[PDB]
Amino acid sequence: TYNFLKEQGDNRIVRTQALPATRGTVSDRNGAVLALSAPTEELKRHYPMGNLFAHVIGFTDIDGKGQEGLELSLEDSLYGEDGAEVVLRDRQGNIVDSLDSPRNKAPQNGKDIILSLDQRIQTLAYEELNKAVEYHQAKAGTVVVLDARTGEILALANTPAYDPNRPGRADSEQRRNRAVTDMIEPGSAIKPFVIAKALDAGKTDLNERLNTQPYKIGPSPVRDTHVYPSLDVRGIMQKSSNVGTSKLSARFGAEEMYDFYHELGIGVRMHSGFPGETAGLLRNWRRWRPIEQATMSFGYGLQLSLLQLARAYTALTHDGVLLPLSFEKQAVAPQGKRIFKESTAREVRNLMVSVTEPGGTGTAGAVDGFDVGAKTGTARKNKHVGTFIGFAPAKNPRVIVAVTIDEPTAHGYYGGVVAGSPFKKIMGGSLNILGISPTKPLT
Repeated sequence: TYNFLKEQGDNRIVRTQALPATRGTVSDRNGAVLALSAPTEELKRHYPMGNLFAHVIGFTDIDGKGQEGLELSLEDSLYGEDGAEVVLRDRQGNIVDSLDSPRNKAPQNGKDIILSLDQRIQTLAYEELNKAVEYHQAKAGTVVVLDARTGEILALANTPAYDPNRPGRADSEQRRNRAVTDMIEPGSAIKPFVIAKALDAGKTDLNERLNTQPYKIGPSPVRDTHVYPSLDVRGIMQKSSNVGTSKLSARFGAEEMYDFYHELGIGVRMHSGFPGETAGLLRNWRRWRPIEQATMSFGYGLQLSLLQLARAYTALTHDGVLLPLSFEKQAVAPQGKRIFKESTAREVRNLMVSVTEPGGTGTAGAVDGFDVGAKTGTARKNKHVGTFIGFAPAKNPRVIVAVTIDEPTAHGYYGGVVAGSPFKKIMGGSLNILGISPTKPLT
């Protein structure tokens, strides 16, 4: 009797055998392989580049289902469809016959994805980030680099990280994708937008001189670090004047300001495609006092993730049009949402260059051969969080770099010193990597 016609016994056992799909591969924008599957001694996931892209890509569970990062969120297109076949086997595991069955199915492999991220920029961001964190004895740190013209993410790293090839020994603090999951107070980093809105609506202009003496809203004082009797809009930007900023904001009602912050993306989920997105914090305007509106104008009382912060800056770099962010490689810039006039964005960019020049509050982030528009700040959580964010070449921007250092312990606290050195190295490096020439003679 032919073996397939027989009753089963100890040595002929009907068995449905899985034919596993192979999971899609993840590559960087130039083709470098970041994630792939190999047959195991079932498939196994390999991350050839180790902890470099840990938080972005995330990892997979023992059954090859996405568990964190883009492995989780792209799980549907990445997994494929396992196949199967019915076989007779012997008690030693040898396939003895292949049986006809409507259950015999070929596997469908997963879709490959090409990220927008650039291994060279990721490496530079990764290196400079850890140098800063280790030097300042900080708790943690985050970097985001964007294409100022397309919204494509070029790099995104956080420290501490973990090896995604060995995710089972990774701490909760290690696994957290801070750029995406963590709310911060922007502090001075919001001021450019307040100024731009005032300019865009015509509530101020480039000639107006504001009285910027410290004042009080009821009992609560509003003051700068130094007394400046009067500043124009350029000086308000340059000196990072709380007084000037809150006065310009106070020329708008609470609802108008709220709708503005909201349309920049504050208080809602980005829906970027990453899992674990924070919604941030924007309190309903109906609950606002004048003091709260004013403190928001200099970046307290409202919160967003560093990735939200960096995205807001696309309104400034992409000629007043706010872009959605991309983790996948784009052929062209996506349609955005117009927020400012092109005319307004150009002048505000011009103003921000003054922050990084001798008279400004963030000279630590100046880059040889380039005009850099930037803001810098430090918010309390004592324990602090230093931020530095900016773009270059300021007239025709190409890159946005955002950096936060969390609880620096040694060699300062201020974000300009602390988050300013890595910002400068990462920005300079990135401009070099992208082959952008200097616009002014090098020192």
